[PDB]
Amino acid sequence: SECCELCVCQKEPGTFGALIAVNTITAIILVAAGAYMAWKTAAGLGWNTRPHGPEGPPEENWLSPGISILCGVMYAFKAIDWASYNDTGESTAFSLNQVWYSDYLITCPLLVLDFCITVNLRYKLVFSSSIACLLAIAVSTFIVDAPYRYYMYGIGLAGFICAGYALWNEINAQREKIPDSAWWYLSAGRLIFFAGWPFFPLLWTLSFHTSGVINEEWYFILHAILDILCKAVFGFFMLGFRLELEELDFKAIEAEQAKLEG
Amino acid sequence: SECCELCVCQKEPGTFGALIAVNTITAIILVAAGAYMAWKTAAGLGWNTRPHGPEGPPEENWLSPGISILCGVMYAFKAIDWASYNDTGESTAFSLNQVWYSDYLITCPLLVLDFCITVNLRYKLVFSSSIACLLAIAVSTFIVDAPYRYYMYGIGLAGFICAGYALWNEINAQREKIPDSAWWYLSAGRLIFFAGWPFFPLLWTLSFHTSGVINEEWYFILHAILDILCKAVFGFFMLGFRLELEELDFKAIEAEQAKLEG
Amino acid sequence: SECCELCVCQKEPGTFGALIAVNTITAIILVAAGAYMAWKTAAGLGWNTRPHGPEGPPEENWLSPGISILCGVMYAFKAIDWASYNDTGESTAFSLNQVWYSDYLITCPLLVLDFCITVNLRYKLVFSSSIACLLAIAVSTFIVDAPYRYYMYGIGLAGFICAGYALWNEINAQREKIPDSAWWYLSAGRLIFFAGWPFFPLLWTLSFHTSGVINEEWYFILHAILDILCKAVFGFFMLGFRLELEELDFKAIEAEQAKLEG
Ligand SMILES: *C/C=C(C)/C=C/C=C(C)/C=C/C1=C(C)CCCC1(C)C
Ligand SMILES: *C/C=C(C)/C=C/C=C(C)/C=C/C1=C(C)CCCC1(C)C
Ligand SMILES: *C/C=C(C)/C=C/C=C(C)/C=C/C1=C(C)CCCC1(C)C
Ligand SMILES: [K+]
Ligand SMILES: [K+]
Ligand SMILES: [K+]
Ligand SMILES: [K+]
Ligand SMILES: [K+]
Ligand SMILES: [K+]
Ligand SMILES: [K+]
Ligand SMILES: [K+]
Ligand SMILES: [K+]
Ligand SMILES: [K+]
Ligand SMILES: [K+]
Ligand SMILES: [K+]
Ligand SMILES: [K+]
Ligand SMILES: [K+]
Ligand SMILES: [K+]
Repeated sequence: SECCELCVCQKEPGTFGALIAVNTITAIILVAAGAYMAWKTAAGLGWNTRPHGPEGPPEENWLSPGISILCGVMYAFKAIDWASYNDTGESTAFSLNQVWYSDYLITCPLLVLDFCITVNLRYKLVFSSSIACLLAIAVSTFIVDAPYRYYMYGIGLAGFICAGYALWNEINAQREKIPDSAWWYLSAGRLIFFAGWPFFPLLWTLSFHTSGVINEEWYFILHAILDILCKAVFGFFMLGFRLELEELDFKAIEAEQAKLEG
Repeated sequence: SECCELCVCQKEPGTFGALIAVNTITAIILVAAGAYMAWKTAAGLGWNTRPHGPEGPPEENWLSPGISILCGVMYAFKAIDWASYNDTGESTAFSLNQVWYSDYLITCPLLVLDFCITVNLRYKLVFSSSIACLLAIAVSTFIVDAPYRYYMYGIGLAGFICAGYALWNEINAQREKIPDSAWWYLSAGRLIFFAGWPFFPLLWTLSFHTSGVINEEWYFILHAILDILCKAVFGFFMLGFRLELEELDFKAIEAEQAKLEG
Repeated sequence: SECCELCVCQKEPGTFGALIAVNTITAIILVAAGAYMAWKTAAGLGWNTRPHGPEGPPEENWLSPGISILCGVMYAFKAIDWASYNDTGESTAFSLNQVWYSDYLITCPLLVLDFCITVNLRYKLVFSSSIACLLAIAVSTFIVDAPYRYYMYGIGLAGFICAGYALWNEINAQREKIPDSAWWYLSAGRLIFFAGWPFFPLLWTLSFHTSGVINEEWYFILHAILDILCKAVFGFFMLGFRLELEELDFKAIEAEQAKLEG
């Protein structure tokens, strides 16, 4: 039928509790992580919350909490949607669970931008737009029928590997500048970027529409954990990196000022 | 049926004259207001149209006329759409009247940005993106079915109140800088922002889909007046503010130059 | 029926080879042109590929290759879509051939921006957003029914003529600055802009939905050539302009440095 054997549209009303629970929990996690990040950025500069200043926190210091909070709002909307599936058995009109990877568009162009701004990686906009385009091909690979979904997957994967290589090069060409104390958080966010991301593309090969190992319910459940790790946990490592840099900057400024007085 | 009792889809062909008229009138108003604003910005700097310069009017001086003109084009498209409802009785393919608050997305992210640029309010992009996201929840609250539209409304209203509080704080933390002559126009645009906006959210509670006091025809008619007051009249007050600032700046420059010669 | 007499939906499975071929060829052309442009921008500054520097190529030097490559990816997706029409006889779920001029949105706001950045034309964002809005009216004129498609066409054409006039003025008010060596490429990209663009609007008058001279198959075939000329060939002239400017800049810097040493 319209709903494939392994879809959430074949599940009966009353059997969606797991999905609502997972999505509410992830909404809370993402929103609260983003709220901690927001508090940390507002409260102060470095690890010891040094008073910001007249201009306040930079506007890019809000990109990171921003994504986490927005993804949490998205997940709350998804859980509201899943609750309609539990009752009415037929979703909402505004369902963020209908189009797969449609929310990942926004989130990704915002995260790659974050990384590229914080680490001062070059071609910030280039990278961010490339990822938006590769995550538009991702949506397509879920909607487009069999033979052509694999052709589209090929294009998307080629570009993903190309952009990944270029990104790797950029981070490794900024390693010299990045202090060793701040590199821990960077390498952790990179690890999240090079392992965690390829996971999204490989889970495709075992998905409900491709193979059929993971049914749509469980695919959705797994993409929630992956979002906690991207979005939320990526931002906590990037928040850490930022704070380390800002504490080291405070230290450097204070030392420069000591030498200025002396 | 698909069309609720109090909808424009239940109205017979030939009974849409009022809607076409209102929407054409508002199109004219918004476009002409934006054109006056455009002329004023191009012609000169302050109230006495002081010759601009080599670079010309700043690109942000076009955000304000821009929105008004675009909303007027939107309303012209809406009136064309309403004319098809008057004749064919079944709308156009490209109807800006189908999805409610879908046009408000663009207009709002552009207006909050305007305010934040002109008054130099901090977190410009943050505020603008927050409003875009809260006006995406607004569209949802019109499409999503009963129980879940109120859950979504709750999220939207929470964020609206949060962003409103934050905005209020920002404007009041910039009051010291803003000259008293320019504050008149600011307080008027703020009044339009804190009263006029909450009106949009309260009319929801009495709308065709929520309660049923205001049928979709009249809801549409009221949202046209509200757009004249937001968009058009908001920009005339903001244009006024800008011009006041620019005239005071011209005065300050001329005084500084007199002291430079002396 | 839903498909008009002169549409690609009336063509039988197996008769789409021409469309696939044209769209694959254009995909290759656009991608390869954009890749040459990308190589040229990365490799060096001017015509003689002068080593760039620490910061590398400006982020706007990627807007031009970018569009060409993205339009090539779009056309590859279109050819994949056309192959489904050749086999299944009913398109893909993600068809870039469904909505007419929907891809032109992105491409156009990116190209006008390019021109305005490279030639330092004023009102860059204004122009780019105007074109995005006029190319949203373009999509409408393909979907909206008879009487109202001509009303929308009128609005779109009025704005197109207005924006065209304003653009002409801007380029002619920057002619004095632009060196004569670089003007060749500029006038060629302008020629592509003032002739080539009006072609898009005039082909509308003879299209499958308006008149019926050009059926949708051949309209699609012609819009592919027009994209090679816009996108691809526009960027090769703009790449040329950029390179000329950069070689002249290198020359000027080297002369200034000779005088600095002397
Ligand atoms: C926070 C959101 C994330 C990390 C989403 C990432 C999405 C991708 C890395 C998409 C990957 C792809 C697919 C699974 C579909 C098409 C092929 C790829 C590789 C672009
Ligand atoms: C110029 C356009 C304007 C002023 C539109 C504003 C729209 C809102 C303030 C939306 C308000 C909300 C709803 C009516 C729906 C969801 C809840 C709110 C408060 C976000
Ligand atoms: C690279 C993409 C290009 C050059 C697309 C350009 C599209 C236009 C110039 C659209 C023109 C118009 C229509 C054919 C429909 C509505 C009326 C116009 C003039 C805006
Ligand atoms: K901070
Ligand atoms: K950042
Ligand atoms: K998300
Ligand atoms: K989804
Ligand atoms: K994050
Ligand atoms: K002005
Ligand atoms: K402004
Ligand atoms: K509007
Ligand atoms: K509407
Ligand atoms: K306005
Ligand atoms: K270059
Ligand atoms: K450029
Ligand atoms: K294209
Ligand atoms: K098309
Ligand atoms: K190009």
